[PDB]
Amino acid sequence: GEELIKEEMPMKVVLEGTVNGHQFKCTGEGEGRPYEGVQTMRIKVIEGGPLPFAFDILATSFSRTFVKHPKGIPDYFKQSFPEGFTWERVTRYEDGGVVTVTQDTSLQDGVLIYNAKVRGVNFPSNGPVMQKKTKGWEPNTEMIYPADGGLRGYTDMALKVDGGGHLHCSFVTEYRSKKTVGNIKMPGVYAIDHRLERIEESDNETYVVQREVAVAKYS
Repeated sequence: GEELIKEEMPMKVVLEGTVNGHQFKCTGEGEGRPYEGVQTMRIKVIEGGPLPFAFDILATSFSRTFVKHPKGIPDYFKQSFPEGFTWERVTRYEDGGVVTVTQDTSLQDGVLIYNAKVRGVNFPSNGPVMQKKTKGWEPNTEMIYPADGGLRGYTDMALKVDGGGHLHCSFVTEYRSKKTVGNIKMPGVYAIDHRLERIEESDNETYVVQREVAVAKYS
């Protein structure tokens, strides 16, 4: 399982969706160090750009294989290969926005392949998201709970608002292996510290490069 995940792995992503009825399509390519928990992705908006909403609400939909796990915490994600895993997420913003995402992760000729679909509704026209007035995500901790042969993650996350302040959002993720869980050693409860940073931007966020560092730990 893990032996297919090398110290360096490339990844490719296609993401499609609608937010408040606006349709768009993105592609991404990048690479990271799965055991060190660091990854970078270069993302192009290919259809529907420039987006009429903050790219930040898509940022967390573009990579669970690249989490540093200490010796004592089994890695559900890396053990899933070669078949990979799916994740499904619901995010709720404090000002009314709701996002649903479904994601497929597979491994094809040693490349991690991501396919994502995003549906966003009820973002307020005067809020920082539809006004494109956001400045990225604050570092956060996700709580991971084993649940029916898979994992459930919970995060309270804060989106920085340009001019100051935070927009608070919660979400719940269900991570499920495509490999039988009979051949997977399961962790108990644990936490992941995430830092998601935008390192390059161009042409009203039609080109975005973002770096994530994610480290699993005991709670």
